[PDB]
Amino acid sequence: WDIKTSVGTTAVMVAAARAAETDRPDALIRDPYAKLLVTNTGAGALWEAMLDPSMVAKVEAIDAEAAAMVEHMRSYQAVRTNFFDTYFNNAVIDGIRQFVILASGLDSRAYRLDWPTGTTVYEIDQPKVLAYKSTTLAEHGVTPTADRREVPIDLRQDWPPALRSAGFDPSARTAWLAEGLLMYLPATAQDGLFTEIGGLSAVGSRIAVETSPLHGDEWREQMQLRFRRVSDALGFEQAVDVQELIYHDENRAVVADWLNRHGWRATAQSAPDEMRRVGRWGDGVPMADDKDAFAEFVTAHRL
Repeated sequence: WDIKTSVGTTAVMVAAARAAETDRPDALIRDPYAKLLVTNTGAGALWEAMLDPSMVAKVEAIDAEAAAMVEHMRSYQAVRTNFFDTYFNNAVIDGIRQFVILASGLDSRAYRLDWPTGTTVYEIDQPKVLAYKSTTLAEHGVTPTADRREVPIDLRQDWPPALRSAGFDPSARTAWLAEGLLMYLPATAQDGLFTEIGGLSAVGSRIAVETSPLHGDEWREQMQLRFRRVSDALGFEQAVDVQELIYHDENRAVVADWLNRHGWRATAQSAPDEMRRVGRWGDGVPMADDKDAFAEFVTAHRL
């Protein structure tokens, strides 16, 4: 692969999760391109084997608790993807034609969703990662289903100027997306992010965001010990590496509250409520009754 960053590993682990849901007869979501994106890394073999539905029983024989986290991730990623897909579909139906995916990673929406002509989808993320995604797909004969414009820059760097020279039109309504991002930014970087987003946002722009959970790093500690127990058990040569939330005990604005104080109307749907509505929630997970252990999904329109 030769992408060895943390965005790299996480990108692979969540794509692995989507691929595993995808091959199922009643998939909650289907990403035809996850499996390919993972394979061509070389570094996902392990996630593939752990998350494969046909392995449920071998995994369970190892540890019933890790068994439940493996399940929880499969379900979580499916439900997350489902939610944001729905959000992107509603923007479309309500007439929105400009779309920015932040830290786009190996997200493949620009290629798999159905977009009306005249739609533009800007992808912002790291040079290498974007190159990797588009070369791979390009080569397997996969073409965007929208006018996909790469903005190759680090999210913690000066990205507004490069979004604009990619053609972004700050006066069209925009549907912004930030999945798998906030837990990993320091808190001021969060405020800076929404400030920069607000400034580029025309009346009626929407934003969807996964938020960082208060107790999110306790739960990271568990994925680690569990997932390590499982690949040790599975004979996988190479140590699991779950991205740490290093800024976890920095003082963080509550995201809806913050948007509502800055020109948006926002709502939070907590991940557990969302997983419950679609029937994918296990009371048998660890930290089940730590509401604060899980992200919220936050939606807002620009006033």
